[PDB]
Formats: sequence, C-alpha cells, structure tokens
Amino acid sequence: KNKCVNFNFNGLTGTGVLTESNKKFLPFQQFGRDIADTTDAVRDPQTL
Amino acid sequence: VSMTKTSVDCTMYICGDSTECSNLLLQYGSFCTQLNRALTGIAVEQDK
Repeated sequence: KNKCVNFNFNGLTGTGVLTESNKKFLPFQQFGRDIADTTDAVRDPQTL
Repeated sequence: VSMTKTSVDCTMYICGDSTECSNLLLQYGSFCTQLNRALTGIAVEQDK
C-alpha cells in the first residue's frame, strides 16, 4: 500500500497506488469505475 | 476577482491509468504541456 505498483486482477490491468477506501464490494462485484468510467478499484479474486 | 487555484495534470486527465494511451499522447508533442499551460494560464490570468 501507499506505493505505485502495477495491478492485474481478473484482467483489469493498470498502474496505480493501492489504498483502502470505503468501497464495499459484494461477492458478485468485480471492479469499481470512477466518474470517467475507468477502473479505479479492484478486488483480490483469491481471497475477498 | 479571481478563481480557485487548481492543477490539472494533462497526462492523467487525457490518459487515466493507461499505458498505450500515453504512448500515442506523446506523439502529439507539446499539446499535453499546452493543456497544463492553458488551465494554469487561466489561473495565472486571474492572478493578473
């Protein structure tokens, strides 16, 4: 966390800084989108 | 009299977490820097 790293979760590739937000991803939700309809939040598929 | 001071990054704005986007954006030349100087120039113009 708090470091610029490359993410790869269920094909949602990209580069960003990992942080902890209040996003409550349900068991079915894959990834979150920002105002620009771009991936801004993902979930570890191995463990919730 | 003036507006609120802001700093919008041309690279992240045009290309939100995308590597291939930045590769083609750099081919356009200084239009990225002009976007920063444009929005910043407005803020500097309000300071004038």
